[PDB]
Amino acid sequence: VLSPADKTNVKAAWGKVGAHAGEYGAEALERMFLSFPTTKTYFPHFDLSHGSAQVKGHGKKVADALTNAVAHVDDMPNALSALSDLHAHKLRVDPVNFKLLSHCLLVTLAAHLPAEFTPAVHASLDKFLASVSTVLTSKYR
Amino acid sequence: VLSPADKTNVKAAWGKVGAHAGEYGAEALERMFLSFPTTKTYFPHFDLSHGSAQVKGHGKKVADALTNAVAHVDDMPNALSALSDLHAHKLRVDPVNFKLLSHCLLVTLAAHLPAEFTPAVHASLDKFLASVSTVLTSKYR
Amino acid sequence: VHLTPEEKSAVTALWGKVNVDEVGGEALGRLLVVYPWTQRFFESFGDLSTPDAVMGNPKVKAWGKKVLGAFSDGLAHLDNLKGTFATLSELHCDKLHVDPENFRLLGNVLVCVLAHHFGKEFTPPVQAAYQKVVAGVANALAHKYH
Amino acid sequence: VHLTPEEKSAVTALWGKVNVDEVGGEALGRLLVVYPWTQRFFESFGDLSTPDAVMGNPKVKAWGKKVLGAFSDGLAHLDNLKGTFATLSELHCDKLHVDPENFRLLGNVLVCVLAHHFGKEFTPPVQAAYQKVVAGVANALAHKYH
Ligand code: HEM
Ligand code: HEM
Ligand code: HEM
Ligand code: HEM
Repeated sequence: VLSPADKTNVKAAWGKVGAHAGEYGAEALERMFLSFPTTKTYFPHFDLSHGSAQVKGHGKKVADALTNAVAHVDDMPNALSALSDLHAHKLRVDPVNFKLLSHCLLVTLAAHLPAEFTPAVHASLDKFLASVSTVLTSKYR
Repeated sequence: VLSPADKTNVKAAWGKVGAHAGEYGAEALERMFLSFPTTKTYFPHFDLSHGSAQVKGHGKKVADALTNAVAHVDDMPNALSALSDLHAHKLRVDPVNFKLLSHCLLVTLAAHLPAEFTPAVHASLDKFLASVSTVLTSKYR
Repeated sequence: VHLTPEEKSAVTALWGKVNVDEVGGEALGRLLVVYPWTQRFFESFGDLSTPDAVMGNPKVKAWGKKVLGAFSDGLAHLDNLKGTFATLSELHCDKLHVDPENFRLLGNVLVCVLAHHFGKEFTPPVQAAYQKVVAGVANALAHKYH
Repeated sequence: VHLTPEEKSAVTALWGKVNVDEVGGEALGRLLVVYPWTQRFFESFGDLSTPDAVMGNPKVKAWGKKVLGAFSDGLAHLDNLKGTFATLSELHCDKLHVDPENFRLLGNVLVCVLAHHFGKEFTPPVQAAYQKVVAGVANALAHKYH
């Protein structure tokens, strides 16, 4: 359960990303692929090397889904429902992996937004990514 | 997300427990304490040995919370809200531990209800206990 | 992993009664049904569209029998699970990239299957000894990750 | 855990720049703030009622410094983390009964702290080397469970 303070904190930190949204999304994916190599096997049709146009493009998509969740934070199950079906039904993404990407997203934010990544905001962002993950893993059948 | 079939399956399996509800709840706790000894430290005021009146009494409480969740399966966040506050705010139960008790509850049901514990119903029960756990771990702050 | 003599006794006594042609397939099938993302690794195994299809799938039964075979080998070498599971670790970690959490999940599904089949004979202390064993095997199978 | 020479180089170079009086406390404090059930083990540590209270708590800083001290020792003995962490394993597992998932969580919080402090210098390959290290330490600290 996200508190009012959490929602404010996430919106604010995300606010500072600006044009960099897709870039940071791509960076998070790259961090995940390098640190947790098991996650690479979901993308056999991507070249995952640094500077990859495919990873850059996908980063923007991931960022967009996260901003969708921020913008509709009180109705996330509905907002992410299609994405939830995709990751469970079609892609069969192991639920452990959401924790890995969530961590790499936090690391990317900490590396780019030092003033914003306070302990309180760190907690808020972690709860938010856990909520997003909970929704994205809610449709296994 | 529990499907209509999951709800039917859980209600049906739980239906067969009958007078044994509290007994099976106590058995699940005993299985958890023996198999996963880290969980014992939450109950320093309980004697946890076999036949313990305190574990028997607590088993009935756990069973009652589960039947509350079955009976209000479409409104579980609300039904378990008080219990959620207790386990997070007061008791500080580590979220990993809900998976341990959920597993021991499945094992107890399988050991007592062989006709009901089909693979489909096993999946339904697992989703249900995961949903209960999600609610009980939703209030960390 | 350290089983006491009473726990080794509990484990080996029950295991002697296990049907090795059936129990492994029952565990693997249930893994695929209960935790459906695991079906990702079994694309070539054919029809997995319903629980009945999974449980009746002859490939699920065959590979389930291989899994149980590896547990049986683990039971015979509790003091060297790491060497026992070395090539299977290379397979599941280095080749297949299965997340090791799933080894824990299959272990627990096997536990539920043993409870289902043995009922009251699968007592809480017997379960506790089996949890030590399935944790030992999961940890060994994950060695290539560690 | 196997760091390549380039990863050992990445790790030791960054570590030389770490403030050992501050970073451990920052990680431990953040653990207590971000994952509040962990406060269960620090009852005697005083005021933990707000994030500022936690981060400013002199006991949190002191024990954080001890944690970082153990990481520093781990870095010096990457090929024997198990022996390095043996007594700490007895402490955290056998005495305190901390679930080992929390060792993974503190490792990752430490990673976030290093990213926060070093910014762009904490590159994705540098992070990857540090993940190998914090997984190694978590696994060693959990040995008494295995
Ligand atoms: C915060 C968590 C995540 C978010 C917000 C997210 C978001 C997205 C989005 C927006 C898409 C494109 C969907 C479309 O085209 O309709 C996508 C596709 C995909 N995602 Fe994720 N994802 C997340 C976690 C993960 C994880 C953990 C994995 C696996 C490790 C994963 C694997 C994939 C794969 C394989 C695709 C298909 C890409 C392709 O084949 O072109 N996702 N995701
Ligand atoms: C399906 C999951 C669970 C359910 C339904 C459940 C249910 C309950 C209920 C109904 C109570 C009594 C509440 C009251 O008196 O108002 C309770 C108390 C308690 N629970 Fe749980 N619980 C669950 C999981 C856990 C886990 C995993 C742990 C720790 C390993 C835990 C530890 C405790 C403790 C320490 C108490 C206080 C007992 C006392 O001090 O008298 N619970 N729980
Ligand atoms: C206790 C855990 C496990 C044990 C003991 C085990 C054991 C085995 C054994 C004995 C084989 C046959 C190897 C051979 O042909 O020489 C095998 C194959 C295989 N296993 Fe597992 N397994 C376990 C868990 C898993 C899990 C959780 C997954 C995926 C979710 C998985 C995926 C596979 C696949 C895809 C193969 C076929 C490999 C191939 O022939 O290319 N295993 N396993
Ligand atoms: C990488 C993970 C960890 C490391 C390296 C670590 C290291 C240490 C060290 C060096 C000490 C001081 C021991 C002494 O006085 O000789 C300590 C004490 C302690 N640690 Fe940790 N720790 C870790 C994780 C955790 C976690 C996650 C918790 C709980 C959530 C925890 C709870 C405690 C407690 C309660 C003490 C005080 C013990 C006592 O004096 O009675 N530790 N730890």
